Amino acid sequence: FQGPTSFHVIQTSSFTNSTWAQTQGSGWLDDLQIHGWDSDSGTAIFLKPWSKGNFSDKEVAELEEIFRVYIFGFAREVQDFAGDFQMKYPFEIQGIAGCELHSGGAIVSFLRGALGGLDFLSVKNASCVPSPEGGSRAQKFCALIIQYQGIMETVRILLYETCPRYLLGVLNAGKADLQRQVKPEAWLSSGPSPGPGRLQLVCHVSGFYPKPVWVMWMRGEQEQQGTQLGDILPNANWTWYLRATLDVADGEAAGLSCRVKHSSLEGQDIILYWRGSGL
Amino acid sequence: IQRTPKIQVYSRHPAENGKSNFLNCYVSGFHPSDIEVDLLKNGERIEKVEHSDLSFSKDWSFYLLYYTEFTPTEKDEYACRVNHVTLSQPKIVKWDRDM
Ligand SMILES: *[C@@H]1O[C@H](CO[C@@H]2O[C@@H](C)[C@@H](O)[C@@H](O)[C@@H]2O)[C@@H](O[C@@H]2O[C@H](CO)[C@@H](O[C@@H]3O[C@H](CO[C@H]4O[C@H](CO)[C@@H](O)[C@H](O)[C@@H]4O)[C@@H](O)[C@H](O[C@H]4O[C@H](CO)[C@@H](O)[C@H](O)[C@@H]4O)[C@@H]3O)[C@H](O)[C@H]2NC(C)=O)[C@H](O[C@@H]2O[C@@H](C)[C@@H](O)[C@@H](O)[C@@H]2O)[C@H]1NC(C)=O
Ligand SMILES: CCCCCCCC/C=C\CCCCCCCC(=O)O[C@@H](COC(=O)CCCCCCCCCCCCCCC)COP(=O)(O)OC[C@@H](N)C=O
Ligand SMILES: *[C@@H]1O[C@H](CO)[C@@H](O[C@@H]2O[C@H](CO)[C@@H](O)[C@H](O)[C@H]2NC(C)=O)[C@H](O[C@@H]2O[C@@H](C)[C@@H](O)[C@@H](O)[C@@H]2O)[C@H]1NC(C)=O
Ligand SMILES: *[C@@H]1O[C@H](CO)[C@@H](O)[C@H](O)[C@H]1NC(C)=O
Ligand SMILES: [Cl-]
Ligand SMILES: [Cl-]
Ligand SMILES: [Cl-]
Ligand SMILES: [Cl-]
Ligand SMILES: [Cl-]
Ligand SMILES: [Cl-]
Ligand SMILES: [Cl-]
Ligand code: NA
Ligand code: NA
Ligand code: NA
Repeated sequence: FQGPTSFHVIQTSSFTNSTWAQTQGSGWLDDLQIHGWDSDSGTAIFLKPWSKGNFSDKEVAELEEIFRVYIFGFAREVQDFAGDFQMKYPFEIQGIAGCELHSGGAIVSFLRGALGGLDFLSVKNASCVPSPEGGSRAQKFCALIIQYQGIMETVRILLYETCPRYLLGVLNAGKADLQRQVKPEAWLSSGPSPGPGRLQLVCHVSGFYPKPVWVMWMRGEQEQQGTQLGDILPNANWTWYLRATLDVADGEAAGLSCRVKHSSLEGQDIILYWRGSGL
Repeated sequence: IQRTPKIQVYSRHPAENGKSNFLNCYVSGFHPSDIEVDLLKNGERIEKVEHSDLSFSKDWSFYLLYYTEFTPTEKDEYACRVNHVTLSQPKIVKWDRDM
């Protein structure tokens, strides 16, 4: 099927000093935000009418309270253990947890944590695995967290039992938005000169959904291997933008075209033709 | 180690003077998360700007999208202004139709 295949929650907990800490959070289907989190109130924000998936109001409220207690509790516990862990303020902790649907139908769950923008820990087989970058500190954290069977069990249930049924429920509930097809528009421009006697030609592709797209500089039916793809950039309203560039000598730009293939075009590729001397 | 933001400014549609469009500013690769982003019209802050909630990539670097609806003209100048702990003063990246 097309569109996102995973769901994840992210946490960014910023510890300014011994008395001040704040956490930002959100829920996502791949790169598409479906939940917000109010840092102040500790309540979820449902961004889409189908953001609760097939979960009842009861179960959604239960999970919000799990996250509310966890988020408040996490800052409380990090502040209390900051001395023992030789933490210098300010520091920032990040976490990502969720699950994903694979080809063949298996659903795989993950949980990763970071400290100072570096990998700190991960969860494999419902256990705390310290990352090498986390050093002795991540080894001490995994020793501490496994002492508390309450946290371990709650994490296991959320990762391996709650997330998979939530994912299937929300992919279904959101299909009118997630599996829609939006056509790209494309245009050509001239980039900065990459070197002596050379031009840079740019093929812009914008407004497409879903994310998979194919863009190549061509000479007839021949793909130009020099084609450089920029990073896929977001647009507002769940669409994407991409630039495909080509470095050529001035006298060799004639005969070039840019070809765009996307699921929404139903086989009718977009073809733009470069024409010389400002035509 | 703190990472300074990368700033990319681009329009949703090819610019055509007098035609409705969207100006995007994608701020990425920064750490820590605290950041200030503004979109400017002739150096003046645009009040009706929308933005994504904080997210991060696989290397844990943060990213945000700030966008506003705009109509390009021959003379109106647009830019994205960002402040972060890694910078002494706000960094300004001007929107360029030809770049
Ligand atoms: C939200 O949706 C989830 C997914 O639902 C399915 O997909 C969506 C998109 C729609 O198309 C739905 O109509 C469709 O149901 C729901 O979770 C799914 O629930 C079903 C039960 O309805 C459940 O099926 C059962 O599976 C077990 C076996 O499960 C084990 O083994 C499989 C591999 O084989 C493995 O993948 C699992 O993880 C487990 O290890 C099976 O024993 C059951 O059989 C019994 O019931 C059937 C009739 O249903 C009967 O014919 C049999 O004879 C026998 O009595 C049954 O087939 C799915 O496994 C489950 N999917 C996941 C990923 O968990 C979800 O339902 C709720 O959670 C379920 C876990 C279960 O408690 C339900 O009763 C709950 O309502 C739904 N709602 C919520 C709130 O999550
Ligand atoms: C429908 C929309 C939503 C979609 C569904 C979302 C599916 C989510 C998918 C993945 C999430 C994984 C969750 C990881 C967060 C930890 C949760 C927790 O332990 O929380 C508890 C923990 O809270 C604390 O005690 C604070 C301690 C936190 C510090 C621990 C930090 C460690 C966290 C990382 C775990 C790594 C270790 C992995 C080993 C298995 C608090 O919960 P509680 O039940 O105790 O609260 C009770 C509440 N019901 C009413 O009172
Ligand atoms: C992955 O997690 C499994 C569940 O916790 C592990 O099995 C468990 O092994 C424990 C031994 O320390 C034991 O207490 C558990 O009761 C048992 N769980 C089950 C499924 O009954 C699993 O590896 C096991 O342990 C190793 C040492 C061998 O005895 C294997 O045969 C077991 O499967 C974990 N696998 C890892 C860590 O790679
Ligand atoms: C702690 O951090 C907060 C948040 O930035 C700050 O306003 C406050 O002044 C700090 N407290 C002290 C006493 O340094
Ligand atoms: Cl605090
Ligand atoms: Cl330590
Ligand atoms: Cl798994
Ligand atoms: Cl940090
Ligand atoms: Cl064109
Ligand atoms: Cl428009
Ligand atoms: Cl706007
Ligand atoms: Na517009
Ligand atoms: Na203008
Ligand atoms: Na351009």
